[PDB]
Amino acid sequence: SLAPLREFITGLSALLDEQPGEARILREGGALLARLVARDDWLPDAFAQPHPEYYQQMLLHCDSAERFSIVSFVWGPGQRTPIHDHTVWGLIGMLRGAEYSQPFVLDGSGRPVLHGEPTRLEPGHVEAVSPTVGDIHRVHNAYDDRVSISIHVYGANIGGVRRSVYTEAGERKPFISGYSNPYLPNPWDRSK
Ligand SMILES: [Fe+3]
Repeated sequence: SLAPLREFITGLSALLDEQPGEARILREGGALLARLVARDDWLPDAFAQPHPEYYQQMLLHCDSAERFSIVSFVWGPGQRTPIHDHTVWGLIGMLRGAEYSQPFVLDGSGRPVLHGEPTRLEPGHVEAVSPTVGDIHRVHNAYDDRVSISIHVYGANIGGVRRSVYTEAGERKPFISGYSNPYLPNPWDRSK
């Protein structure tokens, strides 16, 4: 039941064991994640509950060597992120509902400016971020009336990464996201 999550963890671990370049991580990791979010039959309800004020970032798994971490992002109705970056590679897989992602780039003085049209991420689909491919964005729930969920995989313990968020007026601030959950799931019991 949690087996798809275990299979993703061990599949991604095997991929990263090969010391791949980022481009291959995003592509072949992207396919691994799309397989995980293709069927919505594994995420326990406890990791899908929204918070009335804040979007939830629930850690599902962190790699011992901190090569990656997996998070359930639970969007309450109409919720959105600030503009922010990541500083490491990231893959976002849509599980439930949908989200819009808007790219930003920094201008001459380091302020974020709109870059292009936003994209809509649908269930089963995956999108990448990184310093290389485009790292700064704002994401929001495509729905103002229901919960959406995406599964995020980052090339570090994301809850510990020192990165940047932008204020509403467009100033840069240091940012460490942390996690909402004291408890992680247990996908490791192979006794049954
Ligand atoms: Fe992000």
